[PDB]
Amino acid sequence: QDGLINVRGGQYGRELIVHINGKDVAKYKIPDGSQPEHVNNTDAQWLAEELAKQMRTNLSDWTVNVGQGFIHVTAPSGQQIDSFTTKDGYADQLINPVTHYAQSFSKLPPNAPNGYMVKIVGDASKSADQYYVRYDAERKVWTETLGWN
Amino acid sequence: LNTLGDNGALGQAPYIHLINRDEHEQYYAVFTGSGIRVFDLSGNEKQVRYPNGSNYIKTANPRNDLRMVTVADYTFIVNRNVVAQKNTKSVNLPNYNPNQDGLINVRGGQYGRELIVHINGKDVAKYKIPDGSQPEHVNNTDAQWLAEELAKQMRTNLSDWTVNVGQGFIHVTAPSGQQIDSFTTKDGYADQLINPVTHYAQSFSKLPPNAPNGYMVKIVGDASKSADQYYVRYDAERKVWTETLGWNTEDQVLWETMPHALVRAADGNFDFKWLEWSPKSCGDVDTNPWPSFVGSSINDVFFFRNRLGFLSGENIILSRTAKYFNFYPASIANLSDDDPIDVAVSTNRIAILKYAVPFSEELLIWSDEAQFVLTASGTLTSKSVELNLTTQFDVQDRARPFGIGRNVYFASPRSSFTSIHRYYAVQDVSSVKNAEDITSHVPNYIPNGVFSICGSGTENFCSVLSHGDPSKIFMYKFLYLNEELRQQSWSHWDFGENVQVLACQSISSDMYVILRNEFNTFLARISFTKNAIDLQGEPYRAFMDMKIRYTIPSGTYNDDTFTTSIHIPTIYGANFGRGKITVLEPDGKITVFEQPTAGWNSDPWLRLSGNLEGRMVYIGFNINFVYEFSKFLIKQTADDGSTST
Amino acid sequence: NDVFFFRNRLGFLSGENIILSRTAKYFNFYPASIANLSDDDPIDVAVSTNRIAILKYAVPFSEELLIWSDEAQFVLTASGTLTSKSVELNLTTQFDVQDRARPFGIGRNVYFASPRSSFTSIHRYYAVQDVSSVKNAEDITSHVPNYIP
Repeated sequence: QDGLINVRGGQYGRELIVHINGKDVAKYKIPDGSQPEHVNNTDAQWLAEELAKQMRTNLSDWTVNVGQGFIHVTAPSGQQIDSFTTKDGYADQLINPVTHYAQSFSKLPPNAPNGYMVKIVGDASKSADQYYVRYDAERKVWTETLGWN
Repeated sequence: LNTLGDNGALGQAPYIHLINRDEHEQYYAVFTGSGIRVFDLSGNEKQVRYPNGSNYIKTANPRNDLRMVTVADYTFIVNRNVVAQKNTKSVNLPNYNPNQDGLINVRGGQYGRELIVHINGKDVAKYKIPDGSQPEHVNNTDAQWLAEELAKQMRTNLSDWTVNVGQGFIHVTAPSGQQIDSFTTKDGYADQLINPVTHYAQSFSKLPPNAPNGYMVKIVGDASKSADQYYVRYDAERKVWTETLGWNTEDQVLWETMPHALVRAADGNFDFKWLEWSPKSCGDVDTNPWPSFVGSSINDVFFFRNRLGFLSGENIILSRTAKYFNFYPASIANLSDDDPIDVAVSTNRIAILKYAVPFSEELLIWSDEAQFVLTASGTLTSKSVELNLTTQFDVQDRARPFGIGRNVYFASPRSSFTSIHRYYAVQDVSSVKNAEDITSHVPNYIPNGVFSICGSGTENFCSVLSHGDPSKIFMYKFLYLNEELRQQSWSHWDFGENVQVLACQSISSDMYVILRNEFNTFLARISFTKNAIDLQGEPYRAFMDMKIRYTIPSGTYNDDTFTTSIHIPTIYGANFGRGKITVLEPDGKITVFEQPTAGWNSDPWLRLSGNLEGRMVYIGFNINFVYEFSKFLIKQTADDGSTST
Repeated sequence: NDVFFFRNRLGFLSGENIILSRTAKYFNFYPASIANLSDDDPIDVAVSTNRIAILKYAVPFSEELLIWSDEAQFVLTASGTLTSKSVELNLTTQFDVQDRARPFGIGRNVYFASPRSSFTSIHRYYAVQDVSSVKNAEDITSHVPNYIP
């Protein structure tokens, strides 16, 4: 139903693309860097806002919220996210898609909406049992919690 | 109690097991060699359904080939003749070529670096990144632009191949006929820009960040931890790597070749089904081998340390902890104490394991010629499990050893007569067990063919059923005072010459017996009651066999002959062959009927003088009590209890 | 069927299972964490025999905890510290026990009833001298079998 889009920053000449449900809902080409003002367009928050407004126009009834270094995109009650990919051209350092599943605790998004629930799968390095973590916005920590449903 | 059917109702040599869950869940499951007939202890046939067929229970010798283990949750049925087989049809990725597919990670680019990909001896794509002089040269260093630029060159060079651009990677797929033989990429930046990704990775940290949905990678290992090679699969919609079963790997066994279960349904009837055995979920045939029972026959089913256990050949096959139907590890990457245990009994002689006997805070695995104690040093794991030969006593495999109190009774057949032994723990020694022949003074008493050993703890007896003399129930009466056998009484019970005893089990001093004469099969109960009559209104507890309470119906009395003739099959629902018949009236009048020369079946009538219509009577067969004294000779004892004549 | 205490845990007897709570937390029958395994985690294991064994009573006897069924007696131990892995249920004896009357311990002995068809036998459960770990039950009503209805 819900997903996150971390925005760690930008690099010159990199095309920021987010792909949802078979469509490229938002595409932004970062300026080449010739002009001095091009360093203003590499700011993560500016990129997050720029990608969000394109997503809002493409996804009419969806809910798109810009957080601290991330984009919170929520499908309406009827719909859901079926395909969720982001392309940045910088080996996922600029933007990466965040689902409700993470490989490990270190792979959790640095910032998330309050109460965001992530299932930790495991790195297949220790005898592992999958568990759940919830983000505390006012505490800025991830705490193990009961699973959903 | 009831008549179960005709003489052949339960087959020639049925295997009969008592299911005793609660006060209202008492049943016999009779395995006749062609099906299961279930009777409650009142004698009412329940229905046994076969959703998955009855081929598992079809055998010539149910006693030799079928074993029944009942616990609170399940009733397992194992056929000792059926060989467990693996499901060769169920293959994960049935025809998988690791060299068929490949990936090309594109993490970015750097100025002045020549991107080269080399496939099958040819440079299928070559791109020189611009030197960086022009401002737009930073557009040519984008990974997706680089991924697309190489892909179109790959498509032109590799005409029939499939080249797809993913998120930071290039997915190149060979056609069905072809495959990737040489797969190298050159970027000139220490593999930071592009690196080739095959279906093998050194470790988990070396997995590609993004892959197509379901991409399968085998993890070899960093040679830093004791490592077992495992497989991972990428979930595109979840963006995680999960351990999975290897490619070209068979995961399931044929459930029809595996032990079955008998389950009571809601309607009070029973269903004979297979069990849903969990398949292999990780590894391959090498890392996750088939259990030892595969290709062999399971001889026994048991439970130890919250695991399900099998006895197959010389091996003990324990399931995963708390998961009875799973005989495979949860993970191959990591070793868990919960992993299933598959070890063979380790002796210098042939030892096929037939029974698992829980005895004296230990689990004992019994073979024909040897007994083993299944122990573990510390917690029971695959490494910790130990099978130590404790004793070497011959044990008959038809009759499961029977435990009463501190003792386990088993049969050891000889050439002509069966020796019954008591398995016990020696008092002084910490870990020495012993078997004592309790039939040493009667070695030629119980004929060979012992198929049932039973008894009652409350009544302090052990009963042996042998097919050498089917008419007899051999009774071992014992008493224990201060760790001493104060009573050792061997005798037998007889119910008729043509009568055969198929099963007899005790439930708190009530002994429910299945008997079979030459016409019918019966259910009957022996109760060790002190001063209680058996049937309502009886003048006294009459000592008769096949004792029944009968109200004489109308029309039986014939005034032309002045006799009330009752019809024995009307009374019992069954015919009889021989034996004196006694009719007991409530006032105490007894009329005895001798056998007709042809038998009771030829003339199944009891002619009682006068009109007895509407009167309740008590019919039974006279019990022939025999006791022969030993010769009245002078008996002396020594300082000890040893006797002399 | 029964409530008992063992190694600072609350215990239940249900069917053929022993359900021990979390250590020092009697009303918690769930692990504190799924990400990590703790020795304090609750223990839920079944008695492992080839015969039906419904557990009715938990009898503390002779430096051990005895789990009593209608037809068998089990010694609840652990190899080392009592954890989920180390817990063992070992059949020590097979004596018929009435489930209406809880076994009564006096001194070194435990007394219990075993009903017969018409009169009840009372037995004394005790430890044998020579053997390290063999327990026994002796009928103290052997000379009066038809005395207690």
